Amino acid sequence: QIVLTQSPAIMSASLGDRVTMTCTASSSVSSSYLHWYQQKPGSSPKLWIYSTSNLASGVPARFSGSGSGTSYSLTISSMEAEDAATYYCHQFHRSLTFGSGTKLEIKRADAAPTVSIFPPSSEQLTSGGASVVCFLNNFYPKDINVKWKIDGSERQNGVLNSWTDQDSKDSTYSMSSTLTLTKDEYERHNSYTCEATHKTSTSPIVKSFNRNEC
Amino acid sequence: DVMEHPLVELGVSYAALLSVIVVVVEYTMQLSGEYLVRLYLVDLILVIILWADYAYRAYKSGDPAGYVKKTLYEIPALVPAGLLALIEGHLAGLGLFRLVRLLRFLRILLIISRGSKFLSAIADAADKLVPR
Amino acid sequence: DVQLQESGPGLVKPSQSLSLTCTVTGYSITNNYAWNWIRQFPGNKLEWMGYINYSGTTSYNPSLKSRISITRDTSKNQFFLQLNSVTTEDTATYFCVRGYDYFAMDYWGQGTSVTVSSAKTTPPSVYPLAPGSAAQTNSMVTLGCLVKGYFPEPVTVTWNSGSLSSGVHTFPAVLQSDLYTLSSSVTVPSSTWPSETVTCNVAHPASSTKVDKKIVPRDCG
Repeated sequence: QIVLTQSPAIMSASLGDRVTMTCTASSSVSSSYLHWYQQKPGSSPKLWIYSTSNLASGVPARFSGSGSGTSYSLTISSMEAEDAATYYCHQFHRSLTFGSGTKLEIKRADAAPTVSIFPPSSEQLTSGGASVVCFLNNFYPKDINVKWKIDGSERQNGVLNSWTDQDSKDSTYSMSSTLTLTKDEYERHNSYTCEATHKTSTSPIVKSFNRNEC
Repeated sequence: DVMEHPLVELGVSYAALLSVIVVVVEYTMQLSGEYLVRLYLVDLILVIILWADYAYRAYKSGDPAGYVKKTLYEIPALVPAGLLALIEGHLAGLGLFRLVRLLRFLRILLIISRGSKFLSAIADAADKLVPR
Repeated sequence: DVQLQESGPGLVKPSQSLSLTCTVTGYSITNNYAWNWIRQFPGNKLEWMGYINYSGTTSYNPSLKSRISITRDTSKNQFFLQLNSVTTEDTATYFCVRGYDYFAMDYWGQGTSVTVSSAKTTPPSVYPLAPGSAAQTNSMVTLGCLVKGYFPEPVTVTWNSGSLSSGVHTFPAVLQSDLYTLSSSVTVPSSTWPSETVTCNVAHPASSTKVDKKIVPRDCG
């Protein structure tokens, strides 16, 4: 019935870096019942370390587990690309409970997003809808600020953002930001802008178009 | 003051047979709780009855110690079946499945041990009726 | 080689019962260990639901006790999950898993997605996303396709029947109001489009829908 809090929730490390993540329990847990699992998107979790420090069969020596009582940790002596995944701790006392998970990402050089804005298609307008889309592709780190400005004023209502998982090849992130309006709403304004502020520059990236010029 | 009254000799022998019947009922009948608990109580009383008899033959025959070391194969049968069931459940609840395995084997030994004493009982009964 | 496989409907209506089957091969569920059902929610939180061990005894997560039931059929070497009066929050991926010593989960099924919704099967509307080129220009060009209002998941998006696979980003779907929507972007050299045709292909198996949408440069009229 104890709660397992994992930290950090999300972390990034450069290939070759030492990596340590922690599993903190609300109450003392017996070392024989503390297990770790590794999971990659699209597949089921895999037993990784059992009873605190025993590596599962296929697990490379770079991994190790340690701890006791209310504090346990999983360490990677030297980070390899295949280690990027989410790790979960697990325990049993009166019942079975899982930790909140630690997502381990690969650190790479910062990269500014490539921003593109798209007015609603003529096909969608005829059907009475008006979605304005903005893509912010291949950037790093994932942290980014995206704002929509209509006739200069910021709008948050009707905005939905979606992020891809870190790319397996270039280790970057991409996201879509979609402003969904009704055709009537869309036609009440002229300028539509998607603005992105990212660590790579003190100057936001701004893409825009004027509806009444389409 | 050895209460070795023929009424006891009768019971000790009769307990060896019933003890085996216990295991069969446990294996065959799908007893749940109330009726299952009664079974284990009967078994417990039976094992105690047989518990005494064994300790007795132990004391006399070349005194204790020495005897037991020769009749170890008789110990497993003297373990109350309800005690193993209780233990197995507790072990499984803790996920100690490796131990559950061994406990399983101990149960096998208990069955073989009682079967052994079963045969002795019958053989002895045959002697008292038709001596030879 | 121990192997577990889950089966059952991937869709269930709210208020109704969710039922899944796990078929185990390579080991007998009556021999030893615990046989579990573990689910993972959309946000990826894992939750143990309960188990039935080799002897047939069951153990359940206290928060599900009044709604769940785990049973088994030893002759078929399968165990089952029944979760009653399901709600939107029971949407998740369900795993059948073996509990080894100390309940270490050594063998997991590949998992099955179950969606709890009142929505009916609806094909997606597919819209081409082409640039308005207001100071656009640069060595590359990004195009896209918006796929909205469909149910249930998933949809498959490809570009030029798959021949255009590099430079593609297909975003995870999101629920707008019981219906899913997503977009896919493709970036190609400026020499490629609009010179050459670029088409988004969208397949929605559940509705037997297959649509192709050509990305057209803001029409000449």
